Amino acid sequence: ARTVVLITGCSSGIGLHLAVRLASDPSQSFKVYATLRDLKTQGRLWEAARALACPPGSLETLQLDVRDSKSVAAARERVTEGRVDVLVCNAGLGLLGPLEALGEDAVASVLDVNVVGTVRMLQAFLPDMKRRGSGRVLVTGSVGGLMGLPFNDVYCASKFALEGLCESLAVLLLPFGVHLSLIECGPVHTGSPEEVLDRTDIHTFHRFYQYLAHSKQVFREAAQNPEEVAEVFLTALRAPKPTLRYFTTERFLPLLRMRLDDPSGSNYVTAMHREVFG
Amino acid sequence: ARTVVLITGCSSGIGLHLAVRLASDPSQSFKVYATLRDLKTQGRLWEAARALACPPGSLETLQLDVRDSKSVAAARERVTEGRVDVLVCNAGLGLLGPLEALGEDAVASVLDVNVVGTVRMLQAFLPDMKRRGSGRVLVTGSVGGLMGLPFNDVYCASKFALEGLCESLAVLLLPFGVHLSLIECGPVHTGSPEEVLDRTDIHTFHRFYQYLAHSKQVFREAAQNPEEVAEVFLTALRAPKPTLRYFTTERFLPLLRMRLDDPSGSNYVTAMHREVFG
Ligand SMILES: C[C@]12CC[C@@H]3c4ccc(O)cc4CC[C@H]3[C@@H]1CCC2=O
Repeated sequence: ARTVVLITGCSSGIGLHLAVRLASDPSQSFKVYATLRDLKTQGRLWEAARALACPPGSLETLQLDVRDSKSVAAARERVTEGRVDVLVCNAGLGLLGPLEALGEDAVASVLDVNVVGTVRMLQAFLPDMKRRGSGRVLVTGSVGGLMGLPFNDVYCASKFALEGLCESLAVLLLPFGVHLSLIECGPVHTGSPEEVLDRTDIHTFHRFYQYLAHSKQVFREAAQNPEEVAEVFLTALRAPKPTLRYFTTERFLPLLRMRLDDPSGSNYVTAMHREVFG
Repeated sequence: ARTVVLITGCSSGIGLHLAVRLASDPSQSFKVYATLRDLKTQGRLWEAARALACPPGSLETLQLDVRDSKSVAAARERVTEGRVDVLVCNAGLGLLGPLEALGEDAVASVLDVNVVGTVRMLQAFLPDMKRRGSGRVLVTGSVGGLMGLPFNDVYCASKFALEGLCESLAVLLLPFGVHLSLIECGPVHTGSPEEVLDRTDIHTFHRFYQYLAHSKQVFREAAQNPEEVAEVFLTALRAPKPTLRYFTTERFLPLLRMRLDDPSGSNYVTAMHREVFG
């Protein structure tokens, strides 16, 4: 009997590639429920399933919208085996811009998806793992959940919020046989300017499109294959005593060293200001 | 007038005490706007103010509910000086419990008050500080924002979120002349047991009560007074170049240094499990 996997946010990126990576695994150990907010976006996932030739029955799609605890319950029930061995909380939104230019609705949505969404999935699925005494939870983490990034203020808030949610749980889950791990990802290959101008000062406006210039270049240098990222999830699954945190790259570990060296936080602020601007 | 300070969450606790501390300064250096979710609760604040003979016009109250961006904008407009020199984001909620046992709404309230509420203040008050080239922001933080605490998953999520919000902002804010600081509080003085078993499991139920007993005894030994913490906001207030973070206590700097040491997190997790579950 196979390892049942359920994964959120499989329409693209990490979730897509991780789902087909598990379904197509030559061992045929994995039964994957790939869940999508909107089933109409499932096309690239089935293209990829065939290109890696996932066996029939190895991959199924469910609608699961992490904003809606009813969508969550209903997908849980569509799990024919009636347990989950591996849960991957991958679903996530980004949000980029000067804080004062972000809509209130966009800010709340990011917290609701990235943070509350993950709470909803843990509330539906964690008890059964606890009762049974086994299960793996993997949560897609970010470099921005480790260190703040200018103009990603709310994104980082949500990603730090996961660090805090997951670390708290993990302390409780240490002796339960349920293993929670975060997978810390750097960049990965998967308002319009007058609204931005109206809602902010001239100097922030300049610094923002400066930041976008710098950001795009880092992304060209720095963005990983998502197959390579997916494989780290695999590494974590295979681990018999998995750590709370895995990292998909070492590129950002120097900065993380320095930031945690200095517990009043001002070293990090200068270095990152410098790295990003000039 | 003076140094204009606006403080949220001033009906009791840190906010009430910082408000009167500042209003009763013998230099009369400070004009304090103490804001309350509900002005009808302003009884205790004014009692304290008179107890310290705060001069007239040293202290004023406004209604400000950090869940309503319109409440926020109305209170901004009421600042007759048309500037704020020190903004104190202090409004905060706790949530204690096994995750699966907390209501969805309670969870979303905490994030909306603690995180989104603070975003709304930053959105409303930072623009004028940037354009003016000056300003301080002080934010009530927590050791629970720097290390995960069991059964406080959502509280911690909310406090880690503030870490990421403020750090991201600070990197941008360095050339603008606007300083952001978190005041890292430790603990601070101010369903039925079958419902818990019912919504949770047997291992969890045991851990929870073990936790309750354990943490009572940290509150007896460790809990600082609101006045002591208020005093650390003053240091930060005054500092010629304030750091990103200030600590109110030494006590948890060991448990914290085990976290920063092992980025994998396995050291911190085992430590805190032992420290808590004994
Ligand atoms: C978990 C804890 C008890 C509860 C404390 C607590 C409680 C409330 C709060 O707002 C912050 C904190 C921070 C420290 C926490 C302690 C660390 C060691 C311990 O046993």
